Amino acid sequence: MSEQYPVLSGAEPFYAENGPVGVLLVHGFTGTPHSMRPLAEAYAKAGYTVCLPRLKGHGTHYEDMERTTFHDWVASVEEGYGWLKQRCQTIFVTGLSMGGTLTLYLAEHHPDICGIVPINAAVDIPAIAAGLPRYLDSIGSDLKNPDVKELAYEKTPTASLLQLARLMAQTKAKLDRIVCPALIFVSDEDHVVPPGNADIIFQGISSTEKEIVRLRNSYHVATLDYDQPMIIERSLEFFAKHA
Repeated sequence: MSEQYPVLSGAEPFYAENGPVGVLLVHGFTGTPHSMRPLAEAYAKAGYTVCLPRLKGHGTHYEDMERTTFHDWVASVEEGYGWLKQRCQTIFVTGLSMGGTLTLYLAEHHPDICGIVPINAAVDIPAIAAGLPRYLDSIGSDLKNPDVKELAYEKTPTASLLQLARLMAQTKAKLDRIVCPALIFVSDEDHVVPPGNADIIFQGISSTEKEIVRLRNSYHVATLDYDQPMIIERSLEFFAKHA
């Protein structure tokens, strides 16, 4: 039931108690809080209360991850949402890749969320269905800047890919439940999540305030990539406008 490996250095969750407006930040599949930490730190510095959880089975070992289901990942984010709810009158959610999937999922089940900022969020990855081994060699970090050292698992359990697929299917099916304002980031040259996902989301949600922001200087892991500053800056403008 519980993780058998210790939390990796750099993968620790981040909390900051500040003002009555809160931001939940969700990292991606096989990733860790590291991928979201510069965003989380920038938002805390700006006065927002911040919750950046570590998804169960993540930031330890891929053998731990293999033992989890998507319900465990949903639970980590529901717990972080709960933490903010006990402290904040206004709550926004943002996330990278599956973190974006989970941002959408949370907004589909909680109408009180005041806005979402999905970043290369994933609701359909046809490569999963197309593609044996218990663990796949993880693909290198899809980052335009080669100097960044993303903290992510070096192997991906195939059983976990199935979990990701089911989560995405449920999330995609319920997109029309979302009505809160949406700021949707997409890397034109995302080599992991097809960029058309941004439009599945834009068209699928029922929100009246929505836009897509195309990032032209980043690959998949945009939160750590050259476009990081713009992600942070526009996200802060978004939070202020809707708080």
